[PDB]
Amino acid sequence: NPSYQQSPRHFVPTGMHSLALGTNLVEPLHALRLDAAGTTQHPVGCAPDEDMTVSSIASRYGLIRRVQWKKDHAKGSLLLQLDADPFVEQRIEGTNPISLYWFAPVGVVSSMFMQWRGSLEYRFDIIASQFHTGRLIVGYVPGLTASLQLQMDYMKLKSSSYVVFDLQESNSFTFEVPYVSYRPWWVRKYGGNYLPSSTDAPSTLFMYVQVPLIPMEAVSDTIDINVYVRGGSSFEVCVPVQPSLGLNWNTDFILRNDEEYRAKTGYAPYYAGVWHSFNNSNSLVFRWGSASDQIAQWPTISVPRGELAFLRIKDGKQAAVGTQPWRTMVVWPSGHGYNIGIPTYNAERARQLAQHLYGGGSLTDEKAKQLFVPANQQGPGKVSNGNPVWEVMRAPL
Amino acid sequence: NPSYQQSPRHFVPTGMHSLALGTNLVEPLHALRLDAAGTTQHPVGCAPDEDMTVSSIASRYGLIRRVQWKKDHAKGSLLLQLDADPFVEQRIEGTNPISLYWFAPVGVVSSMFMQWRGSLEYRFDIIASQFHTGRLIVGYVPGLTASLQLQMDYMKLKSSSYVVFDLQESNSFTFEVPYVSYRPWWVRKYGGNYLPSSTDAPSTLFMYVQVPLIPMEAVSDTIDINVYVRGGSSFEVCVPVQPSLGLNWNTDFILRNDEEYRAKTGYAPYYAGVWHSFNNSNSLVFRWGSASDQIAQWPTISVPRGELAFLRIKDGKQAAVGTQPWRTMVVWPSGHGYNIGIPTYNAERARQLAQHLYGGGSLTDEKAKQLFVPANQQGPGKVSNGNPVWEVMRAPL
Amino acid sequence: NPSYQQSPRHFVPTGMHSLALGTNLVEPLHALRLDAAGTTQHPVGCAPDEDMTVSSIASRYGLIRRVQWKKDHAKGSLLLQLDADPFVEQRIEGTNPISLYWFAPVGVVSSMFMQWRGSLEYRFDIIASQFHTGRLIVGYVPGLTASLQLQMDYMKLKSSSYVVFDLQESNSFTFEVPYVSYRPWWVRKYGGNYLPSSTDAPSTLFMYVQVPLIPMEAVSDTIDINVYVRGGSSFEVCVPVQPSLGLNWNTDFILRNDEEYRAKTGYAPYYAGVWHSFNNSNSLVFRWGSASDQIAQWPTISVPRGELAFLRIKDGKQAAVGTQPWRTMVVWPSGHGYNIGIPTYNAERARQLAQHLYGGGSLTDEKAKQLFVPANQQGPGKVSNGNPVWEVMRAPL
Amino acid sequence: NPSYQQSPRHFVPTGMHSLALGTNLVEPLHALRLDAAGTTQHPVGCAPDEDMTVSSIASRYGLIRRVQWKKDHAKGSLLLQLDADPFVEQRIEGTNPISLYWFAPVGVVSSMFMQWRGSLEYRFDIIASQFHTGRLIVGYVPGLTASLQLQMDYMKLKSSSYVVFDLQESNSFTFEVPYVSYRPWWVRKYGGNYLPSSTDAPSTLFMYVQVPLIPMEAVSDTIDINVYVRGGSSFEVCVPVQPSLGLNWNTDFILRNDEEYRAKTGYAPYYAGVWHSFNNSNSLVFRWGSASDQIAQWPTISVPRGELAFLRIKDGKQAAVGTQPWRTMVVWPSGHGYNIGIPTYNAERARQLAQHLYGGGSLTDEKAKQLFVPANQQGPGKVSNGNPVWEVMRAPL
Repeated sequence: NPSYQQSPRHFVPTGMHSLALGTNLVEPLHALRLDAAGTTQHPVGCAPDEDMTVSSIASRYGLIRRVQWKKDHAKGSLLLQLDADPFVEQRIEGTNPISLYWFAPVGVVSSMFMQWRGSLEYRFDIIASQFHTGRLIVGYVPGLTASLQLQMDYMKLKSSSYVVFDLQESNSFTFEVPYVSYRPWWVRKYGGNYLPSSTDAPSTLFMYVQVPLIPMEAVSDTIDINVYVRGGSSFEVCVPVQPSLGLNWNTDFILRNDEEYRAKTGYAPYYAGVWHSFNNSNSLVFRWGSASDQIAQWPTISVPRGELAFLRIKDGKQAAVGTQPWRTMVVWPSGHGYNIGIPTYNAERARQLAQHLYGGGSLTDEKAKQLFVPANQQGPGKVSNGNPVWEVMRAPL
Repeated sequence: NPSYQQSPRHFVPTGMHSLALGTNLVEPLHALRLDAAGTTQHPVGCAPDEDMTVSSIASRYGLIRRVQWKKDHAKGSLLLQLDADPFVEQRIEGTNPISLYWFAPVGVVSSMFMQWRGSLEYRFDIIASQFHTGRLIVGYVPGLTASLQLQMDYMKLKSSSYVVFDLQESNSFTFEVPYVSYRPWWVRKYGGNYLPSSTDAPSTLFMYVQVPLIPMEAVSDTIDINVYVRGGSSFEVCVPVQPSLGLNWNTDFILRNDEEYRAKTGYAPYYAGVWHSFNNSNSLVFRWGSASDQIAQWPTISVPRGELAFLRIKDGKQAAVGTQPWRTMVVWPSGHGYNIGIPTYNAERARQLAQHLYGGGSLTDEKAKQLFVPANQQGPGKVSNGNPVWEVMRAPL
Repeated sequence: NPSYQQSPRHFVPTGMHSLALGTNLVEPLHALRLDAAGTTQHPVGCAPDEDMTVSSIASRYGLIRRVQWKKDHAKGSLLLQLDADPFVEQRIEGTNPISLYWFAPVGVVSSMFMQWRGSLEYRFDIIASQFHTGRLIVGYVPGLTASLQLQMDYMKLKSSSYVVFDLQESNSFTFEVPYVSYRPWWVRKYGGNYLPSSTDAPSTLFMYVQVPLIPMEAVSDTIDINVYVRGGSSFEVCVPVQPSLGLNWNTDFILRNDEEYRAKTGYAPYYAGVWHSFNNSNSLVFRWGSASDQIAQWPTISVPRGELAFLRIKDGKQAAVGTQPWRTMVVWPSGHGYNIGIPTYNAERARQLAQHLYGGGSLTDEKAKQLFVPANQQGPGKVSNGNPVWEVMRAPL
Repeated sequence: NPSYQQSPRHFVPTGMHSLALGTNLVEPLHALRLDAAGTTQHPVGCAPDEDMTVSSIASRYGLIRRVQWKKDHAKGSLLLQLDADPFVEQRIEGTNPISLYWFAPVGVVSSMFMQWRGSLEYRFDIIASQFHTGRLIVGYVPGLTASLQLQMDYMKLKSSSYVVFDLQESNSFTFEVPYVSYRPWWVRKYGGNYLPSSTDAPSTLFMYVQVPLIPMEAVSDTIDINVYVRGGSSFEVCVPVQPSLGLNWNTDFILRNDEEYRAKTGYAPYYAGVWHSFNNSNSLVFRWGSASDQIAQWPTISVPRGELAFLRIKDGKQAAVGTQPWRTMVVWPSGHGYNIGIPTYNAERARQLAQHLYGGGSLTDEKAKQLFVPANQQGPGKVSNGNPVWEVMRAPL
């Protein structure tokens, strides 16, 4: 029967569709259901509750801070200076190297997006009797750079969009955080996984004490200020990219490869002690012996400009011991021809030291020497469990 | 210009269409004509004569038998007992191994089909003067098995659908063959190329002499009865399969591989002679010598149950010679510890012997010993041309 | 978004479309133009002149013959007997082996087609004064075989469709050539490139002198008859196949492989001379010496039945020399136990000899011995330039 | 469920679409956007300014020449004879080998196209007081070949389409350049990257001084004539091909391979000096020594006919030194059996010499010897930095 001899169709081979996209297009595949019209229905009992919207999430109010307000708080005093951006953290204590963090529903997103451009808000739940009275400030001042984040009083805050709250028989209030930028949308503050590919927050709000609290003798003077954060009337979200937040399921990291940071061969074990050449024996530094100038020599850490470095041990059950396990430390040259391991209280105090040494500083400055651990913390002076693994943390500065 | 980004089509690779089919579907290919609308037309002179129908063919009347009817034919006598099915043969004489056969247009088809289910008919052209008178019978008796094909008189035929024909001044007549089966359609009688995959005919018609002929002295007593066969009013045809008939162009067969049947090494040449141990020297058997018990020993033929075997030589110009070239023979064990070559008159007499030995018989039965070639046919007793090639024929039983 | 799970389409891979065809079908490809609607237009200045029709070409009148008509021409005489078919040649003089040929526009086509079936016509431009009078005949006699092309008078031509032309003050006339065949269309006379795949012309026309010319003393007695040929009112053309005509651009042929025809090793150089054993020294034959029976022995040419063979040298600047370069020759056995090189005047006289020797003839016939070159043409008897290359020509007979 | 058994579709495999084209056709691909309807919109702020037309560009007036007109300019004098074609250059000074060039917006296109066919125009901005008066000519004379570009007065220009401009209190004027060709469109003058594939300009305009300037004592006598060029009312553009202009970003060229032109092994270092056999010591030529006939022998440059060759050094900080770094030179045979390095002032004077030596000239002609560098330019005669790399330039002639 008849020959279709007219020229056949043309066609250009691809291999697979489609790791993107999925907004509006029909995706053909091989369904393992028995039917070609097999789409699951949702019965009256199997009710579709949500409402799976980026907005739906960025509207729940998640806790993020808790400030203790006291009568002792001066007329001129601040309570929190937390960042006005969705990527506002809350560190949770312990214990493994990488520290876990609390994040509002407006934190988990846009952890998935690049830009946001939104308006936000903070609910300040002030647990208070009717016999507690005070006044709090709160001001979104755009253009808060690094150094300029200090040099900040409650008076210059009154220069930008700010609010004062009177509390007698009305506990909480909600401040909507304005969005002042030169840029339409706002890129990630935390960019994962990439160090220099992360731009700071557009601004921050503070909560000063406009008027100190006056508590009558039958109600306590200290009071908790719980703080919640959610996307405001128009927190927008722009473009899906690599998430900046991880699981909570398996908080492990197989240390490649095997570039585990640990003391130079021969400097083990090592306890926290003192040294006449390190702040005149007034602060703790790792020593591999009790004799003359036996200070633990540590490998040099090659860090690219615009970053900082410190150390957190893998197992706390192998760290050197004083009054507490020195799980955190900072590494910097000692001038006597090597690098020394300087134990810190916690990761924050190790970071802050890296913010000052990599910020083009010295060791004999008062700003750094107030982050060094005092020598009365040396404790029983237990040595480590050999030369346990430390991992090198990284952060922009 | 705009991007068609919606998911591309799916598709499942095959390599070729289509060794079947061709009833109603458009077949795309690469035509070597100059035009994409190139279909040959058939002018008024280039008239399309046929009418290419399976029916068109099974309506022409082809000859198939010739019976000589004589006054000497008794009141109780048969003329032909040919098979009532489209696969009705007519052997043509000579000469090569595989014998050629004549087949009506209703024979060549359904040689291509598996089943037929049709009604057929036979034109009995009786060449006769007006001074010849007689009466013939013809009856389609369904259910004619092997043994029951004999034990058949003209009287029990009158029990099934039968017809009697009076002839004075009316020569020929046409009998339409009924179709009585349990099966709707009827599978091939000859299945090629496959031995046990062939089922016998549903029934057969006979042509007895109801009344012997009475010829006046000026017209001869013997008369020819030509017989033709064609598909009747409703010879149907069911399903195309492997043809059971071959060419006529090149009637050769390259003998594989090279399993040519021939006498055991050392029994050559061999002439037809007699043997005191083979029907008491009353019949011909191949001998490789004239001395004591020099009987040609032949290889054993492994035949599967439901089949029979005999032999036809390749070249008649190499066969043993008596009164005629013994081109046909049958092989069976001799009891004296080997198999003997028993020459037959023709292929039919070799088959009929295989119908009796493979039909669970013996050699000392009268039914077989009337198929053995008499010893006065030994002739000048020419030896063969060495040990020429025989080929082993096969047929169901 | 929704799953197109219904079975994908089927499809049968080919690799390329389409070396044919191109009458009416859309051909998809990759056009290198910047646009997907890029089809060149033809402006008013860039006018499309032709009219590219097979008919358009087979309507121009191209010259093909020139006959000199003279008063001396008898009452019974012929002027040209050229072939009545589109493949009518006109050899042009010189010089390389393969001779060039002139062909009318109705010659170049159907050199591309297999069959033609057409009616043709010849314009006989007779350059004549008004003081020249004569009468010419012209007759298309179908069925002109080889031998029957002679045995042809102007009288038996008057038996077929023929025409007589009176000329006083009317020079030229046009005769339309009828088409009488048993076959609808007419296959190629010249089939390239294939020797036995070429069937002769259906017939031919002649131009006899019905009445000799009578020229008064002040106008010359010889007169030119120019002859033109073009497709007539209905020269049809049937089916495109391999062209039977070549270029004119590069008239070379790299001689494979390297089967160049040349004398047997040791018979070089060789001049044209005479031999007592070759027409009793009355004709030229190639000799490799001046002494007893030094005749050039040439390789045997294996020619299939229905063909003929002769020789044309590659370079005329290497041929043997007499009165002219013997560039053409024929090869045939000499009876004295070898084959001899017999130089001819030209290629036509070499072909005509092959038409007589391969036409089952001998060497001692008068028909062949009038094609042999006379011995007074031996000239200064220059030897060849060694054993230069000859190539073996082929033609059907 | 039912079988689609009808013959599947045919189809012819390609691999990729489509390096061309993109006028009007839908291009399917794999878009990395999240949506299948993702086409970027252009907001009211993100306004689409241009208007991206080949015309839009060839309408801006870019500077190309600056002529200083002076009272001293005679009644018969020319000011510029620049080429009337879009590929009109303006060399910018320095410094690397390949010299950079200034090009109008009507220069950058059609640097991308093959042909143009357009009408053009020149704005002659004449910075002048009202106390300056003069008259300028300007004439597009088609058919200006090489030699005929000189032998050109302001009088024969008045023979072709020409214009005279009166200036008192009206500074500038605009002359629209006519387009007179035999060819509809006009192919590239500069064809990149291919030497002989570039045809010269169709014609040129000149700007003679019809009437010398008459400046009163309180306004200066010399005056700047800035010249701009843009596509006129109908500068057309024909067909996109390889650009004849490069980047400006990275003006480097990795010298293949490594066929860097430099003096023959042993002729290093080499300073510019004089030679009694080179214009009788009146001009500079490279010498590898101060003694008898120590002239730098240079490799022969194989240049195809229709081209010329000279040399520009890679680093000027390695060239031989006189009054200036001899960064440019020409190479030609010296007759004393080798080729000599003849330093020139600049690249133009090296080209012009190649225009005269490759223009079938000699060395002892006055036309060439006025391009040779005088011997008072030999300077302190610093030698080179070894045998630094020169690269061989090429241009048609």
